[PDB]
Amino acid sequence: ANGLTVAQNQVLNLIKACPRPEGLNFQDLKNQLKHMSVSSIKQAVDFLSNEGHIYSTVDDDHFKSTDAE
Amino acid sequence: GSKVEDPKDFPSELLSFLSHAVFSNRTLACFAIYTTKEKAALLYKKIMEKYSVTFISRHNSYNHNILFFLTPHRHRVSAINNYAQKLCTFSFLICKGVNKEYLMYSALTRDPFSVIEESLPGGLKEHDFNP
Repeated sequence: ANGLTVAQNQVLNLIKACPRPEGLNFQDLKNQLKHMSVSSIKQAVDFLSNEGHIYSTVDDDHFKSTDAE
Repeated sequence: GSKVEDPKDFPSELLSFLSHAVFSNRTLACFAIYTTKEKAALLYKKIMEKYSVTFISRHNSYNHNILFFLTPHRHRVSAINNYAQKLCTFSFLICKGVNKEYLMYSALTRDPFSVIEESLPGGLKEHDFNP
């Protein structure tokens, strides 16, 4: 069922559970998850994009979601 | 047979870029609707202003028209299928989830697959996805 890594699971959750209308920017991802390296976050983002959970709303750093239930 | 052969699935030239399943309980963005030119024409304006698609284009395949659109708002595949299947009162409909957007568009722009109309100025780009 959950075909995602525990690390990515949290990353995706942080974006969809963010109380910000802008969602969660790339600069915010590393801000919240300081233990998450840029290289790791970029990979996760790409995977989450292929998983169709997140997307670039109006910028590559401006991440937003909708369905991740 | 003796007339226009109506298929119940997508052409082998695009099956390689499709998820095949429509009842897949997962989120998606790229959706393709294999239908009639008249039907795809209506959906072209309807879906565009219904899901605020980032890209929508009508392509010619072989015997029918293929409506290719990408919805920014994340939603389940079956959610779109129910909407499309509902408009099959005057014509059939083959809407399935697209596995590879850019890749499918690449095939939809070669020899048999012609490009009629599209919203974006030159198909899909890197601005519609994430590098």
